[PDB]
Amino acid sequence: SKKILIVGAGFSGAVIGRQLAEKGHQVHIIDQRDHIGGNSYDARDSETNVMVHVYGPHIFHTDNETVWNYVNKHAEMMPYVNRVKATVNGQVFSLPINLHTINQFFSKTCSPDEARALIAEKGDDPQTFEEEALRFIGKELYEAFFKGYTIKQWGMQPSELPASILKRLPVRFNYDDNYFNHKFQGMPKCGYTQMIKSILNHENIKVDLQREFIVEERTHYDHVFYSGPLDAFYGYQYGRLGYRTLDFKKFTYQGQYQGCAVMNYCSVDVPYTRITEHKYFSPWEQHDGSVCYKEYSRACEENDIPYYPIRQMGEMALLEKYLSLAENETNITFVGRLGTYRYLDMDVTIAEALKTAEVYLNSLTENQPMPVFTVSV
Ligand SMILES: Cc1cc2nc3c(=O)[nH]c(=O)nc-3n(C[C@H](O)[C@H](O)[C@H](O)COP(=O)(O)OP(=O)(O)OC[C@H]3O[C@@H](n4cnc5c(N)ncnc54)[C@H](O)[C@@H]3O)c2cc1C
Repeated sequence: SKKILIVGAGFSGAVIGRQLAEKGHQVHIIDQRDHIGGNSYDARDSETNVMVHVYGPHIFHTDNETVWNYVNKHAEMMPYVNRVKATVNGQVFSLPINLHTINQFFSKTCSPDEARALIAEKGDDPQTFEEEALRFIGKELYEAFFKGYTIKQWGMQPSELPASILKRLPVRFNYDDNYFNHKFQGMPKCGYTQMIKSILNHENIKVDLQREFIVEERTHYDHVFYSGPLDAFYGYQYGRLGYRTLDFKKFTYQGQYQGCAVMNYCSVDVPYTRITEHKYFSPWEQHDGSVCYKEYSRACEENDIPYYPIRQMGEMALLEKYLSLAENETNITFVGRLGTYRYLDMDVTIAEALKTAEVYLNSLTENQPMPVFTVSV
């Protein structure tokens, strides 16, 4: 029976914790926040009865059946297919770019094959160096849907990012407006917080909230699983890792503010990146009042929640410093979106957390040392 400290009550910590707890280990899970869930956390607005996704829209989607089966054990999963609109050029469009977006954009009536001909004769360019340089789609579409969105979202010009990150033509030549191509797509009936609470619901798990990790503690345990920022663990001794932060400005509207869950504003002339109307993530509930967030993207200064990691040369170079400090550590595994500096989806989080616990469990049945990283960086 091993004594485990987990730093974080998000999917990583909850899922590693419950796998271990079930093989009889004594798991202690701590979180600096006053609530479990991590960034997947949702709460019901008190004035409105609206399930608010507190750290932004969280839509569940996976091609992994084992991950799907696992979340259904812990929540009632509701069919929910996310559909995004975008406002730009004084018009409202379906996202991703599809047959309707094209026909509406160019005031046309193209069939799919006619639209393929349009996009080819609208594309521009020998050997492409920039993301700006992807005239897959041409100038009007790059500018409408891609340029101002990158500037607001990444605080960068698309001529500044590499040609990668846009591997394929970003258009779908039919009227399917599902945003996500994943096989399994749903929404927990009662939210992610109730889901993760269920996950944490084992006698071998003790949860302590409003509690920050303190390094000296590490010596009271057989192993630590750490889902906190990898640079923060080292006190940012080499400097902070590049992140974008988000500000959410909350407002309550009486009625329906926008008529969909998520509306993107592609233009630089709109300072928020998108508006989320949370009641739309629970279509099986009726709400008179509505909680909405205007979302603002910005450089992660000090005291900000890290959201989206910027991952270019400068950052990876700085990461490499922490990476070789860390690969020298003896009884710790860094896991999750922050412990590893990657953007991970919820389903990919749980996947990696089931595998992490499985690796650790194996390491005991055997002879063998538990690695500091369970996935490559
Ligand atoms: C804006 C945004 C929107 C997203 N929407 C989707 C979506 O629609 N679909 C999808 O699949 N995924 C979505 N995600 C991804 C999802 O949020 C992540 O997969 C999930 O947050 C991973 O959780 P985690 O357990 O690995 O880490 P986290 O959720 O960040 O949890 C880490 C926990 O560690 C705690 N912590 C950190 N350091 C310490 C410390 N030193 N001491 C104590 N506690 C500490 C924090 O308080 C936090 O609660 C989104 C991500 C972002 C940023």
